[PDB]
Amino acid sequence: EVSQDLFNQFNLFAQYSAAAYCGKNNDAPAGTNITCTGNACPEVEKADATFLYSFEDSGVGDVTGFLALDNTNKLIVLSFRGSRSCENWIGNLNFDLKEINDICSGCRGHDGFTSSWRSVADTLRQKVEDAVREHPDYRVVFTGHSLGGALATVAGADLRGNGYDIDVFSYGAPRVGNRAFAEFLTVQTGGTLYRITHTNDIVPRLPPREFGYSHSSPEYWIKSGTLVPVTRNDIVKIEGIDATGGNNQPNIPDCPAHLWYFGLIGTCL
Ligand SMILES: *[C@@H]1O[C@H](CO)[C@@H](O)[C@H](O)[C@H]1NC(C)=O
Repeated sequence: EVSQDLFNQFNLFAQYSAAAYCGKNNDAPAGTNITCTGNACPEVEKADATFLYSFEDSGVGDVTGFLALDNTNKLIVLSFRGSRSCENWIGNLNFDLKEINDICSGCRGHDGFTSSWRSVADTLRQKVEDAVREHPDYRVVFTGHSLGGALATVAGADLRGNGYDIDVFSYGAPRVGNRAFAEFLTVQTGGTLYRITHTNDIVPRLPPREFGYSHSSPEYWIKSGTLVPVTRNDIVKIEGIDATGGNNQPNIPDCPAHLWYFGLIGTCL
């Protein structure tokens, strides 16, 4: 179980994550209102949420998403688009672990995710920082589904410690680095990581532990099924680095489970 307040936040940032897949939300003019095709992001649409910056195939890593200003909720939200792909990104991106000592000593991270973030980090840092200066009472939140949640995690770990908090909400994110990095993400000051998983979603089970990857603690495990509305009683907090009580169980994994985090995610055209 989680509190109604935390539940509301999880639901909201799931929809900010879903919104990053809508193609119109990656080429939107600054200052325009954020909307989604169909029913992908009603909690976002119902807010005074507008684009600060919308980006597509940005940097050598081709990162896609948006930066939003939400006056209703007093948020600055950086949302990274993930992928439709359950498995193929294992074959298509470099899962070698690269040194990231500039983030944390002895830390290593996925080459692809880290390289991709690095290619856009200066530009996105400056935009986030400008927004913070204009709205110092607003909360900075980085979010994303799947590979987007991995990017949000790396980005948050990198940009914390510069005078404003960064919270991260990830949905169905893969592991992002080694045990040192997982430990760092468990204790890092300057914001909170909320790492959310669903039932037997395959993506948070990748890359394998035996590729040298570990998950940070804790985990917020959604136990309700695919296409089942989530209640606060359906979310279990699982403690421990590489804990096995939640998503990380030795049973058959699933791809459809990856697409249901409070509502459909990865399906907005
Ligand atoms: C954007 O949404 C606000 C309400 O949140 C509304 O006042 C405004 O007219 C909308 N803009 C456009 C161009 O429709």
